[PDB]
Amino acid sequence: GIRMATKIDKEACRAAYNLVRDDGSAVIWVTFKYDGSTIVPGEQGAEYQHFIQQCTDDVRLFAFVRFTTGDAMSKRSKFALITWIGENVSGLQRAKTGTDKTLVKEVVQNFAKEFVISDRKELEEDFIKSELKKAGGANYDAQTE
Repeated sequence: GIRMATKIDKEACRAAYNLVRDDGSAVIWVTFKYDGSTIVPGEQGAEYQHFIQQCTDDVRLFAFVRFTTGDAMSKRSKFALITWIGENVSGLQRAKTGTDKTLVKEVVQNFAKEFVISDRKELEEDFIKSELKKAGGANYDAQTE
């Protein structure tokens, strides 16, 4: 039947993870694809304009992106596990995604939070910055200097 005996290609996914993890890697975004019963590496890049193009219709995709946030007297950086699920994909597939987030999360343990997107307007990095600030944390105080 269908038993919970799924996997991840930790070494192939670690390869792209290792790059995106570095603040000096020109590659800032990677995608994680699926095969047989495992998560696998996908495309990679440095510019998010091409990310927009790559979001397809019914296929469910995941991404790992290095994202700079956290405001202090020193830089901070994060990673955002993104899940693409269009409105066309039936819930039976979303059920896999719902029990597969744990799998890719075992690779992507080096992260800050995850995000879920289904529309191009929802995919745009501009409001995602402030959304990641809200979901991140904030402060507004400036004295004792």
